Amino acid sequence: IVEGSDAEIGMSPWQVMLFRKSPQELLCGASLISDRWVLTAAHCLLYPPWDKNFTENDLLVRIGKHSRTRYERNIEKISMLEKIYIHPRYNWRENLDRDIALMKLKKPVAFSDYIHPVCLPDRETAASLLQAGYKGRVTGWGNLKETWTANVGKGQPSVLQVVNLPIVERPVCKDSTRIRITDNMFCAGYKPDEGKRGDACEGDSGGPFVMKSPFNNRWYQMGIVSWGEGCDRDGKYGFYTHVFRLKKWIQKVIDQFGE
Amino acid sequence: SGEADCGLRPLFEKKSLEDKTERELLESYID
DNA sequence: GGTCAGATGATGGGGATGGGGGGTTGGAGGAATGGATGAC
Ligand SMILES: *[C@@H]1O[C@H](CO)[C@@H](O[C@@H]2O[C@H](CO)[C@@H](O[C@@H]3O[C@H](CO[C@H]4O[C@H](CO)[C@@H](O)[C@H](O)[C@@H]4O[C@@H]4O[C@H](CO)[C@@H](O[C@@H]5O[C@H](CO[C@]6(C(=O)O)C[C@H](O)[C@@H](NC(C)=O)[C@H]([C@H](O)[C@H](O)CO)O6)[C@H](O)[C@H](O)[C@H]5O)[C@H](O)[C@H]4NC(C)=O)[C@@H](O)[C@H](O[C@H]4O[C@H](CO)[C@@H](O)[C@H](O)[C@@H]4O)[C@@H]3O)[C@H](O)[C@H]2NC(C)=O)[C@H](O)[C@H]1NC(C)=O
Ligand SMILES: *C[C@@](*)(O)[C@H](CCCNC(N)=[NH2+])NC(=O)[C@@H]1CCCN1C(=O)[C@H](N)Cc1ccccc1
Ligand code: NA
Ligand code: NA
Repeated sequence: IVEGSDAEIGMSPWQVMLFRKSPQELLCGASLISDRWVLTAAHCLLYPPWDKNFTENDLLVRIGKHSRTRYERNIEKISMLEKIYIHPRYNWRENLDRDIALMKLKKPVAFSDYIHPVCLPDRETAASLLQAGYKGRVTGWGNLKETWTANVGKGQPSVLQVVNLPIVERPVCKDSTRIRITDNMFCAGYKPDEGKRGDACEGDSGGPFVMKSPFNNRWYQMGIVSWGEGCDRDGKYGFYTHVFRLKKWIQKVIDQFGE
Repeated sequence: SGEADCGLRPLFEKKSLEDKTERELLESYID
């Protein structure tokens, strides 16, 4: 997260950290949607152009974390993966269309103050909340800057980062990039003249773009951190997987088998 | 799976406390 | 006269784990080389 701020203890209990077993390395973010289900971006698991293609027993899942790397004793639960499900029309060849994956835990996870799932949105909540100008919230332990280029200031944060960002009209997204956009994605972040900064960076993918409904007072996951071009560049907007446009598929896997 | 109580934070909603930048989102919804 | 190889050496030293001494959680035990020293 670029231009973010340090998360308050348990202000994102659905925040899930996707971790490589060997070598130990943080890969991506994720969100807890159930006691047995975790939602992430497809490209954290499968991106052939970068020779990336993981397996259930390649990865761990750390839940209820604040501190980025060290084991938070008596707080974090580490779960293993029973099964990884990638959207079968995820398009890694072109523009990460349908950047979405589900991950089933072997055991359910005990909920706590630090662990609690986020809601998926229904037709109405989507219609109601996904409008240009409405602010959602992104979170992760991704980069604080573009690290591929020479820069100063630290590379990664030491605790979970939070930033709130406004949704952007599809005409603006469309032409802020030369990458083909899709209805299965939305873009978010301040316009240049709005004189405010913020973005998801590398390492934030799979992280939830959540919004809080003023009706039922519940937090809904509207997006998944998908892609961008640089971090926090002017006239550039973060792109998120559109969770609701893909709920039919989500529901179809989650409810496929009797728990 | 406990999905009937989602979106409600043990340390926030469940205690009628707000996070330090929560209102910022609510105020975005005004237009 | 300057290669070489165990070797003893404080010192800064967790742990699924940093800098500490509680935290969003106990209560203790502590990483992994460095450069002087006979054998030729
Ligand atoms: C990212 O990386 C991955 C690798 O990590 C890579 O994918 C790998 O690479 C190849 C894919 O292109 C592929 O290779 C093949 O492998 C063939 C053999 O594969 C099987 O081998 C062992 C077991 O023998 C397993 O470890 C493998 O996973 C695989 O098993 C099958 O996998 C399929 C596909 O996922 C499964 O089908 C699913 O089944 C579900 C239901 O399942 C059951 C069921 O009914 O309950 C499970 C049961 O156990 C089973 N019955 C029993 C008791 O055995 C039944 C049964 O299969 C049928 O039902 C009865 O007909 O199925 C659902 O249906 C679900 O929808 C479905 O997806 C399934 O678990 C399992 N069964 C099957 C179908 O076999 C080799 O044969 C092949 O070699 C060559 O042989 C050909 C014949 O001679 C030859 O003509 C040809 O030249 C072949 O090359 C080849 O080596 C790898 O297997 C594959 N790995 C994985 C994990 O899929 C990705 O591509 C990569 N991505 C990119 C793009 O980079
Ligand atoms: C996987 C995620 O950590 C990461 C997040 C990027 C978010 N950036 C901003 N500014 N919000 N995603 C990526 O890095 C993806 C996967 C690999 C390519 N990629 C990119 O975003 C590129 N930087 C641009 C791009 C390349 C190919 C296809 C689509 C986009
Ligand atoms: Na920007
Ligand atoms: Na400690």
